[PDB]
Amino acid sequence: LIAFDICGVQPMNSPTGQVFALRAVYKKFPALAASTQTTVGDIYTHFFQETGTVYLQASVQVTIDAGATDAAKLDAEIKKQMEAGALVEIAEGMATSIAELQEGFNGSTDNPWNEMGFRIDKQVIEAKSRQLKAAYSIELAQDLRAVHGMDADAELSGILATEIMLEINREVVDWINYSAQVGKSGMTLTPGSKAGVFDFQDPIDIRGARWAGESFKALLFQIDKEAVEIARQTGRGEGNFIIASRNVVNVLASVDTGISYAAQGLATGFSTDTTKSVFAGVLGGKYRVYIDQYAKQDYFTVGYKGPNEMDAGIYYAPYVALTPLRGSDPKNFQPVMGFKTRYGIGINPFAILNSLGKNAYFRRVYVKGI
Amino acid sequence: LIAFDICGVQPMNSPTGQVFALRAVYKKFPALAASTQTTVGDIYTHFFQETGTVYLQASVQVTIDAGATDAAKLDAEIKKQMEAGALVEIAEGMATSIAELQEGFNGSTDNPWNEMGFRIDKQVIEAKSRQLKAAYSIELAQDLRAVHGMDADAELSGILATEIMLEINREVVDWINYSAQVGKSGMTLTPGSKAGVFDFQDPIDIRGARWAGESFKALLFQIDKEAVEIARQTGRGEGNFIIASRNVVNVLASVDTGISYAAQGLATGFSTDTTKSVFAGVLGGKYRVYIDQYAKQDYFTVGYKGPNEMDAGIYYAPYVALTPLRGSDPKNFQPVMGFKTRYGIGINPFAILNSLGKNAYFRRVYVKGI
Amino acid sequence: KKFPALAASTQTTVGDIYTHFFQETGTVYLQASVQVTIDAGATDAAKLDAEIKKQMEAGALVEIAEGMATSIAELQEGFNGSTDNPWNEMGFRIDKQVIEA
Repeated sequence: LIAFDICGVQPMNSPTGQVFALRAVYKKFPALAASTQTTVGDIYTHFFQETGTVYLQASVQVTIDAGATDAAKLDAEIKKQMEAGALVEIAEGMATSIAELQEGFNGSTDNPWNEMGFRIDKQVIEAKSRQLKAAYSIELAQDLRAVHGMDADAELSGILATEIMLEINREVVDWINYSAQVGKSGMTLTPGSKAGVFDFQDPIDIRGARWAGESFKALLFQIDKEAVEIARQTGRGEGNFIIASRNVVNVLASVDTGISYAAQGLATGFSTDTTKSVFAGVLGGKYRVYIDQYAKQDYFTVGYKGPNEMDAGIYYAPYVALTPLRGSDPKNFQPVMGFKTRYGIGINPFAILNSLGKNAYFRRVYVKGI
Repeated sequence: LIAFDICGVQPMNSPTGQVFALRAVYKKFPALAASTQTTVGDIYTHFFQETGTVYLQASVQVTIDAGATDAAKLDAEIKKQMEAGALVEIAEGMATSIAELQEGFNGSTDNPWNEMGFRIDKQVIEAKSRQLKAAYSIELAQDLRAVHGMDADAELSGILATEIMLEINREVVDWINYSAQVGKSGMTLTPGSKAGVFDFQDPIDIRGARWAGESFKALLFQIDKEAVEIARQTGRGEGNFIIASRNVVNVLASVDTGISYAAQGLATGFSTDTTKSVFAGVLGGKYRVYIDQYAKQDYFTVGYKGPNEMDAGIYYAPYVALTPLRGSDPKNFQPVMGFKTRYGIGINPFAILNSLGKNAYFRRVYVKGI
Repeated sequence: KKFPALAASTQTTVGDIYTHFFQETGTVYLQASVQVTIDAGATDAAKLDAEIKKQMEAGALVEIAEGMATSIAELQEGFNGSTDNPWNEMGFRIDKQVIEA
């Protein structure tokens, strides 16, 4: 039990109630043109008639066809010079490099200090409750005691307590899958991809892989791609843990030999304790990985978690847990037991209106084809 | 954290300020023809109607069909002799052999007491300063202490120190990737490719590699090609390290075991320490590799670093570091923390503006297809 | 402080404050006590004034002037509470004079 290994806890000693989080704050190149005599290392921006522009670095001090007054002719000369390696391209890189040039030369004593670009802020949380009832009967309880000498209600209580703990852990996962951003999107797309869904039977998603062996590894590859996007947006780091369906976990477990575990002492001893509430292990040796036992379809979500409870992107503050209830239902006089909790949750706002599909600490991907 | 692993330092005792760098200095084989009997070990030139010319070494003293007055027939006889192993084709392996022959043969002591390929020189290093301001609210600090017993400002300081360290090493990398020459060019560019970019989905770049598995290895190969170009131009040997985006590093990490840590300690201990500040590992057992945590888009750079600080290709000479700031601003009476540094940087001359796209110690390539 | 104008057809809502400049005797700031539509056919300022006045007579609309400007200022400032840099001074200068005996 306990899903909080992957969220800030920041337990409250009162409801209502608050948590803290490490929220981050958040080029006029010469055009390449006919007759331009390039200079090695310099970058020119060329507009092709098709597909916009490119940024080209001269490796060769070459004049680009002075008679090419026809953009089409110029485009052809450029393509040839590019094929020849005379002109080469790193688009976003070059934009950065010229900015560095400009800023370096434009430096001035002034007062050019920069801020420690983190809002570092707080949110208010109500210790929202959850609860369950035993909904059991005397014929059962009477017989459990009469037949096995069983403590009857005590077991029903143990089941019920387990169930509420599992249900809250499920809720933690549901919130992650609520607030997580759509993965396999934007920066994490393969140009020929299906936008947000990983299909193990699809040559693009599996990157041409053969059999299950490589298709399974290809999923792990997409997972690393997602982990990076988390790092990029959060400014905190690569996703550190994964929540995924039984199908996905079993798939991932088939690779890297010793990443996910069965808690194999279990099978060895003939089901000594199934502990179906725990982390499988560490995926790739890098991601703490847990099974979403209630996965609705089939999926995985990659998330980040630092040692600092303010560095989770999601929080759970267990003010109250397992408070028992006792009574009966006069409609049939059947006995009543139950358990309630109070905790309060929240996320890094990044602006639950601002939570849905917006939380930079998590990327959610739909899985098909297993 | 520091990125000194790949820089010369020669720390300053005064600003402006200077460091030293190892500024570098900066054949008609007789034609094979119809009726000619070859001499074993000798080499002849032959231009085939298709393919063109190669140098052919005789293993057999064979007359090449005196009746082959038809170039097509002559090519055919030669082809047969090649199949026979009588004539074996090589291009530069032979061009050098003839140059060596000629140099030996017409050699004379003369007076070639030429200089080593060096000049050695020095640059003036301005201890450019950088300042980071915590810019935090007192209310936050009060609540962190009041709510969780947190040290607040002390912790904000830890963030601050970390951020300035990150900014400094980030800057070092930005200059590397400004002075680096664009790779996947010249000697390292296949004529049919994309000039400056390695696309993992492109059969030319991936050398026909099957799926992501082999495509990933194909990049590793391109890295060796870039490493060699560095050796060719610098004369100090091949690239020794890699600076690369999180996508590239994760890709490289998928092969050959020792490429990177998995940050397994983090996951193993339940989110203890992400340690995202040090070299990932060694690519192929050859290139010391580290993540550019601020990569703008996706790219990698291969670079050389000698044990002699003067052989780094880039210099960082810390003068002042992590000097703390304490103060406040009465207009809102907010407390102030911050840090100053002074260091100064430089690049092997290769003759800001004087380093852009010129530095042979590094080769930068844009990445697509991950 | 830029109260919404009261106008024909407007359904005023209780507690909300509207501004209305009458053809005669300047303006008022009216707080709805009753949710009500101000004669949608009153496109004639003369009619609109008559309707607003009628609603005022009805007790539907009640005026206070600076008292409401103060409340809306609080509304706005409260919602916009932040650090500009804003600290306010103790509202005193405290000074001295030289006097001969």
